[PDB]
Amino acid sequence: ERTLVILGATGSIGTQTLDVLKKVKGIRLIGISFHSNLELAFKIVKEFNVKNVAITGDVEFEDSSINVWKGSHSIEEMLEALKPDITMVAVSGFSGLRAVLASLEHSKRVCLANKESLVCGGFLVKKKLKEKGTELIPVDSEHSAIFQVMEPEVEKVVLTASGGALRDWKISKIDRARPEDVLARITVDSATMVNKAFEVLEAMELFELPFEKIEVKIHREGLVHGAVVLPDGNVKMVVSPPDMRIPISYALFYPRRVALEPFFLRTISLSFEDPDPEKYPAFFLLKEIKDSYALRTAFNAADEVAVEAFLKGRIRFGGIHRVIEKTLEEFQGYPQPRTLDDVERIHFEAIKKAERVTEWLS
Amino acid sequence: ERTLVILGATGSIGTQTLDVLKKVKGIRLIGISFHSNLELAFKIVKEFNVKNVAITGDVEFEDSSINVWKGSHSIEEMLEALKPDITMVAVSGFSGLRAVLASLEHSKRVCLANKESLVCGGFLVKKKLKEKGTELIPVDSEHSAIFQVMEPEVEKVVLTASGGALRDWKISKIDRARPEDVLKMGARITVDSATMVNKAFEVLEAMELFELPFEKIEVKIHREGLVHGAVVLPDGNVKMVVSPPDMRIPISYALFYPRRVALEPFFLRTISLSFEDPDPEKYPAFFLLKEIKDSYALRTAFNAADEVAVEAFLKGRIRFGGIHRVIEKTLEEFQGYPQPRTLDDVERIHFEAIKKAERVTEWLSST
Ligand SMILES: NC(=O)C1=CN([C@@H]2O[C@H](COP(=O)(O)OP(=O)(O)OC[C@H]3O[C@@H](n4cnc5c(N)ncnc54)[C@H](OP(=O)(O)O)[C@@H]3O)[C@@H](O)[C@H]2O)C=CC1
Ligand SMILES: NC(=O)C1=CN([C@@H]2O[C@H](COP(=O)(O)OP(=O)(O)OC[C@H]3O[C@@H](n4cnc5c(N)ncnc54)[C@H](OP(=O)(O)O)[C@@H]3O)[C@@H](O)[C@H]2O)C=CC1
Ligand SMILES: [Mg+2]
Ligand SMILES: [Mg+2]
Repeated sequence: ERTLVILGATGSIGTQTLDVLKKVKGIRLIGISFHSNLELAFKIVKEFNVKNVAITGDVEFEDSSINVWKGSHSIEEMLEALKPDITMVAVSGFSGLRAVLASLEHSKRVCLANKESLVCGGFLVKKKLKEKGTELIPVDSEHSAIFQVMEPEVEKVVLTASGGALRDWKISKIDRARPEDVLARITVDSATMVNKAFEVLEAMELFELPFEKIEVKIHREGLVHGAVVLPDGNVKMVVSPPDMRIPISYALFYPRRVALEPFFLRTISLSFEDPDPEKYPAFFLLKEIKDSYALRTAFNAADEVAVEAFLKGRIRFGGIHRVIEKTLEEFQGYPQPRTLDDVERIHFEAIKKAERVTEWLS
Repeated sequence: ERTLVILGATGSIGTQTLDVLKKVKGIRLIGISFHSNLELAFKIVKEFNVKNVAITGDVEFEDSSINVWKGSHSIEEMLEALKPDITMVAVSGFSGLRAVLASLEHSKRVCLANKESLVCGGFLVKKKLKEKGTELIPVDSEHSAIFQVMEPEVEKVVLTASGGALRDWKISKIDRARPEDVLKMGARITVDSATMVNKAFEVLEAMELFELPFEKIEVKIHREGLVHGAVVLPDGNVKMVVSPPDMRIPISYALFYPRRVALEPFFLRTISLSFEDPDPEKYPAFFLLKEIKDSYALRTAFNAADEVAVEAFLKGRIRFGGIHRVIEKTLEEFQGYPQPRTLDDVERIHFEAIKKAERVTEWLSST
């Protein structure tokens, strides 16, 4: 009954969304976008009988049987043509900002699983949300949890974090870590807690929260996905298994609850500790960058470069936060971006500077 | 500004409500009821400058400075005169059923802190509710918690229980326990927590308040007493409400809803949360729920038998294990009773059950 477009269908969230569609009825998939993974894309288009494809990268997809949009405006033009009830925005990276803006324009509901859009261009997304009235539901497990318990008056919003792959390591050994010791961008971002820094900025945008009302706790066990501390002593917490199909399903079928597998209650350990500034320096850059979309966009651009460089073996793990920090210095005093073009300009300039810094660090 | 009547103002919930009104602005207390505690009633009247009082016991209240109602209809009379924005119904015992019904007739919101009204006459309350459209918000901390996270497609509604004073006791030792074992909240509530009859009442109240089938309710013993309620969703999500064990929290919530009052925020630390199924051998009276849930006759007799048995325990007439036996045997005498249809039908069952439970209690007391 409800029509769906999945942007970034070939990624993790994209394929987990497909899995949900196999498990629950009522949504018809009518289009996808994907970047370069044609082998998986072909498999999707075959299994789901998808007649509309937007290609965002540099590959071919002939098929006279299906409509194929191609180029820098493929997502936007596909969406205009299809006017889906629901768009799952699961594109990775900075291209997520235009993907989200276009989905808000042409869709009745947007399921948001791209972080860059809010980190770099949250003001643009909020402006478009207000103009269009489109429903927006976060897919991120922590924002999904908060969405389910949020109210207008809160003391604090608590986001939880694993602490990443090196949460147990000594401060002294972390600097030297290799991909082998860490392992995927998301995986590296969890280890530096840059992913958690993105989530704080996203929560500020989604829930109109001041920076001061957000708390991050390392939560070893992975059960509590968010909590809301209220003025009266009450705390509303959300617990679930750590499976992204849960918040995917919630954003897709809201206000209905999909029957998956209930989390029946048993005795549990719930630990909450403050992140160590000496272990997670890039995370603690939040206070420096929060008020500036120029700084936030530069923060994201430098992290993209540094993670890629870390993965390629050009720098050690300790080099990530240093690339970010050094790149941010070069954007101090930048005026607040006002348009999409301003944001895209900062982004590309930040990528250039971060690469220069990465070269120095080796 | 909102006007408030507190029915049962001299009791535990009553005084905790008064404490909230001292800490928080926006609600004016214009009327109280009390049963017999004149000392406390007069000092409430003096400290809150209350001009309106209903007496429900056979007591004298000398005052020309203020309006005083007396006799069997004093609550209904005062409420009809005052028409408060909010009535807190904190009367103890069976007379809460009449009180809640009169409160729904003359208030815009009822804050419900009386269990007998829903246990015994929930069908009567639900009918009056849809007639008037009055708001009813539960004050009980478990129901308050569930109220905060409830949604139509819950898989399970989870109520938590301390397990009460004898929770760590061997089953053989439980039968012979004495008041001193249970009492070292209030006396009745403490016993009911020990037998888990208080939880049986809360399950029945949850079914009424939230329109849940009995099969959708689970009760877990929760040693830490941090989680006050949870809902399990069909998708894997579970929404839990945590707070300090302070009744002022849910009292404030019900009075001020949709506003949250600033009290003391609970900040998160490392916690263990335990959830265990109650042992039917340890809490026999709690597991009578499946037998009584569909009958307001059996639920009224359940409540009445409990009232008699708890008092008899506290008076030293029977040991702790005699409480569930008084309840079980009294219920046996009401097997097959027809479903009550009116307030009057309910009150008749209550009276019969009290008298029948008294006889059983004698029997068990004589051994
Ligand atoms: N993974 C998770 O558990 C979570 C992810 N998110 C957010 O979701 C977003 C995507 O996550 P994830 O699914 O893991 O990422 P993946 O890399 O696993 O997949 C993302 C998709 O985006 C496509 N893509 C890549 N580059 C571009 C581009 N330049 N333009 C348009 N599309 C492109 C990829 O295509 P292809 O494979 O063909 O090259 C793929 O289809 C991120 O912002 C992430 O932070 C949020 C919460 C949880
Ligand atoms: N206490 C708690 O923590 C909780 C209590 N509840 C429920 O709230 C209700 C009352 O609670 P609680 O305040 O603790 O009880 P209390 O015994 O502390 O107070 C009961 C109040 O009702 C009055 N009263 C006594 N008998 C009668 C009667 N026959 N007719 C009219 N009024 C009478 C009493 O007046 P007086 O003092 O003059 O005799 C007193 O003001 C009960 O249903 C209880 O289960 C629910 C959740 C939590
Ligand atoms: Mg997350
Ligand atoms: Mg309770």
